[PDB]
Amino acid sequence: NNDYCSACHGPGNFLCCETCPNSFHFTCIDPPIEEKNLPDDAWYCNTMVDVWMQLCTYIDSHNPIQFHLPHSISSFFRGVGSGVMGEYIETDVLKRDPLLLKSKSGTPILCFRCHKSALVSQSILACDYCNSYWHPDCLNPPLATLPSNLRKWKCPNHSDHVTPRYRLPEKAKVIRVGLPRGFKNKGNIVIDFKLNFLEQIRDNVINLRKMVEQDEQLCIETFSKFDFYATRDCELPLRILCDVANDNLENDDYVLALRDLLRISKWDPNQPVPAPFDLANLLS
Amino acid sequence: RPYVYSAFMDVVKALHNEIVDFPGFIERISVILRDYPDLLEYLNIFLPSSYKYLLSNSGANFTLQFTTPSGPVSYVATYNDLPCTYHRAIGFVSRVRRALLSNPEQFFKLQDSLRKFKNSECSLSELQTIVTSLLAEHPSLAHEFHNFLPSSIFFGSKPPLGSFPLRGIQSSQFTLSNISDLLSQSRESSDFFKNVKNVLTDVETYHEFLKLLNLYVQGIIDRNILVSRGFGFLKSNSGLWRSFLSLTSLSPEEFLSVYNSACSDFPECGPSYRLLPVEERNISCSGRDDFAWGILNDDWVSHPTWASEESGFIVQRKTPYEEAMTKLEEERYEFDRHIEATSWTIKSLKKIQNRINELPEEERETYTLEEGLGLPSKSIYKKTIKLVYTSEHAEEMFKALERMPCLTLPLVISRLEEKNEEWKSVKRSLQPGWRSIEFKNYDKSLDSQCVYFKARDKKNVSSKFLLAEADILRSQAKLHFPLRSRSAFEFSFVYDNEIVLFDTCYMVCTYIVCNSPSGLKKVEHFFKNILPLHFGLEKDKFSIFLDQVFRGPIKASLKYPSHPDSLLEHDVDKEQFGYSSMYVFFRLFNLLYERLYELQRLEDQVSIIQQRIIPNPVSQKQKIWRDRWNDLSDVPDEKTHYENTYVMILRLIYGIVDQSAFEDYLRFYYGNKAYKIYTIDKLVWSAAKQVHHIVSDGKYKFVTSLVEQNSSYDDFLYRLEIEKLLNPDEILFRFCWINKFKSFGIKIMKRANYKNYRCPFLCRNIEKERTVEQLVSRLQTKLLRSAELVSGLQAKLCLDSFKLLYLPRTEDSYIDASYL
Amino acid sequence: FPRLPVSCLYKVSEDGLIKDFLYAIGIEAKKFNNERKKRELEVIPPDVKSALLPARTHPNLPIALRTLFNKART
Amino acid sequence: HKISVPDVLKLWLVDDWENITKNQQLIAIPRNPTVRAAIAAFRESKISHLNNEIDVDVFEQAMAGLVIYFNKCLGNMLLYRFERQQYLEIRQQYPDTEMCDLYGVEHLIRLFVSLPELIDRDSQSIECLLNYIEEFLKYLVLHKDEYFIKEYQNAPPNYRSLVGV
Amino acid sequence: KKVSYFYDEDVGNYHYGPQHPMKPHRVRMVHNLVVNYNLYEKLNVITPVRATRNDMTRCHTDEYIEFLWRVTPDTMEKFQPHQLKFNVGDDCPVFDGLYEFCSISAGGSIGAAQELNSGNAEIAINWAGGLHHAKKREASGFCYVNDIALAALELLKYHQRVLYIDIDVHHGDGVEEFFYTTDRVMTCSFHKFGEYFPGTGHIKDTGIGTGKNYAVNVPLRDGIDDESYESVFKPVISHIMQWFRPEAVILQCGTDSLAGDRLGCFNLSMKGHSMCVDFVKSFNLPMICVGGGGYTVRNVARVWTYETGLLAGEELDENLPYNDYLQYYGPDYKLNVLSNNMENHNTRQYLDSITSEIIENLRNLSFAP
Ligand SMILES: [K+]
Ligand SMILES: [K+]
Ligand SMILES: [Zn+2]
Ligand SMILES: [Zn+2]
Ligand SMILES: [Zn+2]
Ligand SMILES: [Zn+2]
Repeated sequence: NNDYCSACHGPGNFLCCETCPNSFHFTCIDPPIEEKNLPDDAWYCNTMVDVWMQLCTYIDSHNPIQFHLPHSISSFFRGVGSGVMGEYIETDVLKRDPLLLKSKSGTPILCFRCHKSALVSQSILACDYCNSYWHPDCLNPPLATLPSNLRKWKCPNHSDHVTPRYRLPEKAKVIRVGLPRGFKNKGNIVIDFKLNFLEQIRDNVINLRKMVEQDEQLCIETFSKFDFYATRDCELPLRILCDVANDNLENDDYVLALRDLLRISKWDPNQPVPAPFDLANLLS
Repeated sequence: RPYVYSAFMDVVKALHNEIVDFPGFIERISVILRDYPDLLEYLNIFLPSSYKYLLSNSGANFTLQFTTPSGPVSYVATYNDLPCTYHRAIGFVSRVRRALLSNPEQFFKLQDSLRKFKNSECSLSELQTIVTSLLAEHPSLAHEFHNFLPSSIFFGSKPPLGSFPLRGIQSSQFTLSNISDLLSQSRESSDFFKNVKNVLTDVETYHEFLKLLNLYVQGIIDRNILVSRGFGFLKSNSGLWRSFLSLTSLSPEEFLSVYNSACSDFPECGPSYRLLPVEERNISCSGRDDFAWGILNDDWVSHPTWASEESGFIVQRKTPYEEAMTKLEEERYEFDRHIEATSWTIKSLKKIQNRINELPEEERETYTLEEGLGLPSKSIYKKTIKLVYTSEHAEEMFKALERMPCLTLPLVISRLEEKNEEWKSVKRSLQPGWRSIEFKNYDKSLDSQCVYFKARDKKNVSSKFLLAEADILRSQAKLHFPLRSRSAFEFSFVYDNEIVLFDTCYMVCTYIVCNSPSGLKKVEHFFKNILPLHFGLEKDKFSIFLDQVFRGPIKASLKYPSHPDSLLEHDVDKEQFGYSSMYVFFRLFNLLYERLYELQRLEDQVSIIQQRIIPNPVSQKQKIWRDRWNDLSDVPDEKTHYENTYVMILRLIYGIVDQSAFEDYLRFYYGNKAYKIYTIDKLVWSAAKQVHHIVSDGKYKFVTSLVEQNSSYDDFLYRLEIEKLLNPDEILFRFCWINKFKSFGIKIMKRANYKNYRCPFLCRNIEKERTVEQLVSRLQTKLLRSAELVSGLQAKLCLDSFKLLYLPRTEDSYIDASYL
Repeated sequence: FPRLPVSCLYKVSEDGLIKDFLYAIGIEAKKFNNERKKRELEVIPPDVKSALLPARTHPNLPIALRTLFNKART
Repeated sequence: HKISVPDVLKLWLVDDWENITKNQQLIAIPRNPTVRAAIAAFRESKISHLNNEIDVDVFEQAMAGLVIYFNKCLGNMLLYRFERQQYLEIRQQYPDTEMCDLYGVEHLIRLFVSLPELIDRDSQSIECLLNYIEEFLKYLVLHKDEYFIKEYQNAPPNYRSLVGV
Repeated sequence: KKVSYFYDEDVGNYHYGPQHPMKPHRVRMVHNLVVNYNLYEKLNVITPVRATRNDMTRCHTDEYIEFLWRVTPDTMEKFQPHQLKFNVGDDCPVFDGLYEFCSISAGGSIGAAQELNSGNAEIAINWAGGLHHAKKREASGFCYVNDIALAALELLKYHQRVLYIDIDVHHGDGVEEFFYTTDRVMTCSFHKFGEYFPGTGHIKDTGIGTGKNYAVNVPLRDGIDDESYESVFKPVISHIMQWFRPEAVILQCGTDSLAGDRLGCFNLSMKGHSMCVDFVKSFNLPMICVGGGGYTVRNVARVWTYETGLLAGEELDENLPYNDYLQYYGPDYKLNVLSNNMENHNTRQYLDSITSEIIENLRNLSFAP
């Protein structure tokens, strides 16, 4: 025999055959029975509409098969192919090492977001639809693992993550839209020495002095405020506490916490609210 | 150091822009200027009178002062959050007014006394003395008031016990300034689309941004998806993003709220929930009532995935010394489970018998029982009888048990007890072997690294890896600071400890003296001459105490050496140039220095790793207590544990100890915390194989001989290395040395891979300077104080004939100040 | 007779796209600004539903809340 | 031989292919309009041009033969493997019903489409057959709310394990 | 004011299979220590009233609770198609005395909830049952009956809000699916997301319906140490207590998050696991602490014992007394459990990003219209 269903090419519990040796899942077989045929099986060994209905009645004696599609309907859109047991696969998403330092085109490999290499956080990722690298820790959902090295990956900086699904007839062309405003669509668009080295050195020196003066003036204005920064930012919690303990309804940030409390106990609009201290017996 | 300066400046900026309070400034600075106690002590002059750093032991322990307490340095990057503080205040006043309900005048005195402090009329230390007076009987309240004080604010990324959060947090994306780039970068119609094409230089990254804008135009996405999907396009330009946030009228206190929700999804259920068919949503659970169908999810299922490892729990491989404690545990379980089951059954049947034999004697003879006697758990009773009683013959023994449970009950109790004693006898005689396998495999099961580090570290100490890392660090700094990167110093090492710096060289030449019987007329010439050229050593105490190695006193004593006093003397004090083979030595040497420094700092907790194995009195019933200091060979007799580990490394080097004995020695003392010494033999082999390269190979011997001969003259060195080009095949580095801080430093300068260069000029003509950065500074100040400088001249290249074509009428003219 | 909703790819020009975007976003921004201004002056009835509907950041919530909490308090 | 298919039907066929052979979804087999109502609904709309009598007889013959024939291929070759299990259950809930009374036109266009292949064993009748095949196709696509479903059903959790998942 | 402890002595004698990782043995080991430490004079030990067939159908389907009741290992060809519809048979196997085990676990936790509901216990323990994988219509990952989703419903009768924290190494997914659309039970779980068992538990799985933003998932990487865990654990639970404001907690203290586990990936220790219990205990809410995972039985037996004495308010010495399984406890016969030196994979970047995202989702009830 052969160890694959003679209809769907699948593994599992086979009803084999004695005379015409094939295999059927016994529900991929002829009219499904349920299972359980221990004796010999012998699975199907044995000019007008008149002759065409004789074709209809002659289709009986030929050992059922799965349905796939014709060659014209499956091979019609872009990036659509069948599997090996006739299932739908995407042939445009096919074909990992965590620490990469330089590409084979001899360029640095630095994250696109923080600009640092695969040494700050142990691993980097390379896009298959771009020339950009990312740290899984920088994407915003952060990848806890890494994808497989057989399916392609797509960095955050594409619009394919927002264009819904359209499939292309695989022999369409690109229509050059000459219409210089107001064109409607839904995302299916393509788009149409001095040899001065002394001047460069002087440039760089004066730019550096510019930067130094900039931060030298920043620290002049910042460092004279420390005395009030410290005071307010460090006595804040006691001022909040003095407002709450005295029940200052004018502190417009107190009543917003009180509204959080009304919004947690899921207040019913029918009862009257309680005094601001008595709502605080939600907390304890 | 460009990163440290830029980080300081960004934290000062963020304090000014109010992204960061005074706590955030203080703590991020503490984390930036930690190696620079001179700078922290300098900064202390500006800080307010009560908020100053408190450095101790030259800067190994500092704790900022506050108004009421002091507080020690932790780091998580906290921010501020006002709702949390209002909720804590509400809760605390709740509890306080609930504790003092008896007399309504000690919450009055807490009300009209925080008010005074709020105006100005109290102080921290004046208010606190009344708060600690009222909350005197309640010691759990006065301990929550200490969270509303200036000290709990500073390092507060960890909430106390029974308290809501103290601060807020956010990510930082590896910035030395722990400041999120969602608040830094985000706090004309020809001005926007001109720039975006400069920033987005890749022409298929620009197109992908125009398509985002287009599907905004068409109606597919809203404003928020547009402003949150575009952050990851143009945010590394604090002007482009701030422009875009006004071109769409989106204020930055709203982009923060909407950023997370609006870059992706399979939303409103997430990647792993499916809606059930309407037919299934009605399968009936007969015990629920009104309430539980109107609480339990019936609509949405999630179900057990496969991304290759998720149906059934089938976890990864383990070390061969955890496949032997699992097996031991399984054997013990088999024996114990059979014994305990049979004992349960014996006890239960005895209880049944003591109720059948507590009746008058006339009914005992046929007092009957059901199939499982009365036991609510007859599975145990069934399985034990099927096991003991030869299952093919257990059936009748069930039957006889149910009809005459006054004749069969003792007859089967006795048989169960006999079989039980047999099992216990077999068990007691195998516990020796269990203990003896447990004593082997236990220690290297809390130590996974004795298997994996042996290859991880092998990839660490390569040449190709270390060179690739130098190159990527160069190209990473050539992008954050395009102006202040020519003062690069990729790697800056600080060799402050000379008692470890002597031991590193000691070990690297002690390896060579024994393992390779050649050189030693050049391997000592290296260590005596070349290393003090780079490293700023005394060169006379060094080459005295370094001859405790080259001539013997070893292998019979093999002690820890005597050290010189002040091996180090006290801008770049010495610069040299060298190719890759010397860079690799300076990399391996620092690896070894860091290893021995870690090892020397370990020995302070070696007193609490030895308390975890203090005897257990109850195990002094003569079971194992097989003490671990009996498989240890002769332990050295030096002062402290670092010297003993050093003697043991020397024994491993000399061949008087193999790896197993050495690792067992390490595990006894330091626990699993000394696992980078396990491969310290191949490290020293690598360093000693480099030192044997700077001295031979017929190509690098010439470079080192030149370095030595023009060392007697700074100008001669940097001219022959940098403006005359003897280069064989390599990269060019420049190693510096700063005595006052003992800092080393490496920096790429060139390559050596084209070149039939001779020279433009005559190096005698430009002779002034000492260093090379002073040469560059002199050129700069000769250009700034110039008397004329014109650069009109331009040209163009001839395609496939790479000559210059100077376009006419264009000229260049410089004139120096002294000419006129 | 219905046909495919996406039959081909279209080439576009960058400048017509840019002028389209600037027009659309100017319209939306003009809309949102007057929405902001009208929200700025609302009343949020005083004693109305507890656990109010508005967002937390609403310039007139903290007077509704103030007057109803001063209602309930004595 | 070859028939022409409205590109809307190619898109729909490939969507069904992916939806069942990859996303594990099902058509809710008891069909509100079945394969038997959807042939009478075509006959009673096409009969308005039944002028000549020989054409009336050929049309009647073709329609009857093709309904009874679709009943002889719904078990053989109009199902993907992931659709065999759902077959058994209905064959056990409706024991002796004709199949061209439960299944619908989602499964019937699969038979129209797959018939330059099955026709290889040729004077006139094949042409008049394929003609009504094409007119039926474009008569179905015009009535996209009369002969087609509004959702594919989620294959139950217990269902997946019985077929090979 | 005395921690009510639930133990039925018959539990240790149930046995899954030949070398199955799950050993109910370990609840017996625990009690041994608990009984020799002079602990059980401080607790309030109670034998659970076993759960009937009518309780377990308050969350499971009748054709399932009535299949576990009748299947046996001998007559398992008369139920041969029923062990695919229900998932029993090969990984959640058929063993001698299955339904009595389910009765024991379920009745213990339902009794704990009943004990809390009346003002008699403020904490209530049950190590026999914390089975958090069991689905309403089938068995999943060594669990058959979901006892937590039966104690939660009984808790949801005097308490408005109820919180379920899950510190197993696996995702507690049945308890999340049972409560995925309700704003009354918030299910928080710290798990190892990756190519790991349940397959579920993304950070984006966060509720539906009226219970949207009420499911919290914290996906970690393997090797997390005791300090990284505390950094990611303490603020999340403090924020949940500030916003959700629960009324009673159900802590599931699974122990494959510990070092040296035959199925876990984490790297915690006895103190690194006890800081969670100690922190959640500090809020003064009625708690129920139940068992869970844990497949290296010598470490489980000692950690659950330490925590039993921790909740009870007592201090246990570091040396194990004389007990009936002392030779399990290795050399040195100590109470502690120590960590590997295995490498951590959770950077501070990862942990800060996911923590701030969770707090974003948690704040979104008063920060939204
Ligand atoms: K929920
Ligand atoms: K968990
Ligand atoms: Zn098949
Ligand atoms: Zn990054
Ligand atoms: Zn990309
Ligand atoms: Zn688990």
